[PDB]
Amino acid sequence: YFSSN
Amino acid sequence: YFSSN
Amino acid sequence: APTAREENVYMAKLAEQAERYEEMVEFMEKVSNSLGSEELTVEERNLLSVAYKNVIGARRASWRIISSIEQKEESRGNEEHVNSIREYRSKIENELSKICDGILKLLDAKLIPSAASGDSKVFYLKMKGDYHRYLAEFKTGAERKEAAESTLTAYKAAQDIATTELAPTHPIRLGLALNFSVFYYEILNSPDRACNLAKQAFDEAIAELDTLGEESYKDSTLIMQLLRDNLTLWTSDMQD
Amino acid sequence: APTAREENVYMAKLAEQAERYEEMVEFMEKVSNSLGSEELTVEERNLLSVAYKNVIGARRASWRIISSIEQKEESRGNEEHVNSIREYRSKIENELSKICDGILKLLDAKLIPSAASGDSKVFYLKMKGDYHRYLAEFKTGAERKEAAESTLTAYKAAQDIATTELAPTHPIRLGLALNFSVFYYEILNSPDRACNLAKQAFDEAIAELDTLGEESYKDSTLIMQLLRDNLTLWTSDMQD
Repeated sequence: YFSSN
Repeated sequence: YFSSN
Repeated sequence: APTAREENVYMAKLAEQAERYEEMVEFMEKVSNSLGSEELTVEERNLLSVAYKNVIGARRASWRIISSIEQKEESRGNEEHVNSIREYRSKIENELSKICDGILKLLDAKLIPSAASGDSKVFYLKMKGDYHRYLAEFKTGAERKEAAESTLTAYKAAQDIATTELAPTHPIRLGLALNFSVFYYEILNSPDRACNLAKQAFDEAIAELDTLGEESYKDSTLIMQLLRDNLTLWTSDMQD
Repeated sequence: APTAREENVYMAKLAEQAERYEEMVEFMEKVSNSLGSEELTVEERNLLSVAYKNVIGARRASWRIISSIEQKEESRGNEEHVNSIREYRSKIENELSKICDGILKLLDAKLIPSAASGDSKVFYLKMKGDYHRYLAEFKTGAERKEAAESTLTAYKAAQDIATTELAPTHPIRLGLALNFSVFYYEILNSPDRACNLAKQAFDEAIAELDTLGEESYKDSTLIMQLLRDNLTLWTSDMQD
């Protein structure tokens, strides 16, 4: 689960 | 607001 | 095939992991309304109380935030915001009153008439004290008196059993003292009997630890820190 | 006397402070459905997106937790728990599908036909990309393809406008690149075009900062850290 804006 | 169990 | 009771308990633990405590409450209530003469296991009884403490706890936190804001906008004489804030608060209070009445009906209808040991009698009476005390925290006038009166009857019934049936070091008894003292301090505005009660629970626990040890040390030492915390900041305020 | 629009906006900010984002969503939707030819202010437009990101965000976190649990109980061949877990998951997914369809109808019906500047066109198209991509994250089969297809159309429409109308350093454009690349990596399982996109957004931003500076530096440098974070751990996985 990666970083998202 | 104090500590309560 | 597992029973409905087993699968409700399993769902409740799934609800706790997903942090969906409303449904955790619903599953644990199905378990409670399926009881006959027997009582909840320590595990199910703690799952019910964790469910409700987290449902009510989110509204309490919301109430506290909206109260502080309203006290500020009152301080500026900004009435239009004040009236909006109070419709919002009144809505949060309507949820608090519903959550409390859910567990309080369960406790009198199923849980307390099933309690068969000291452990669970104290546990349920103290939880009855707790939720009448959450009502007291926001009610005014006549409503506040009735809450506070209910709270005090429940905690004193709990404590008559706790002091005669459980050890001073028992976390449910220490937790009771912790909350009972908080009720004196914050609801009855009586710092004298808050400290006498808190400090007496602490001192009987210390005395038992010093002479007999205790089992389930993990939980009790932390409640004991809580007692000592409230004490040292209550007594700094009486001096300061 | 203040208008309903003013009081809905004020309630939404009360809802955000009390952390009751469902009602924050409802208040901000009343503001959006009260629009004529004009569009939302930057503030109201960010209140709407914060409301929805927190409603959906709690279900996503719940889904992730219940998915990992189910993948473990599958690993033991424990089918009865697996079937309970999946009824729970299916319920969380029914909420995800409803939350997404709420904002996605609003975006096509009111928000995108009102957008009048590059800033808001990109903002709403990227938010349309975002919520089709949250559907993709849990759908399977035919349903997954349709989501992924919708996601890609929206992000590419957003980016055709972003690259021609906004500066490389604009946080809405950097945020778009950030999410578009995530969509390639996690939905399309294409690490090649994730890195090409992420690293190109980063490099055009660095180039503008080095020559022209930028205004609203606060927000952009952090999204830029996000881009660089995803890059360095994507590229360690291709090597490792």
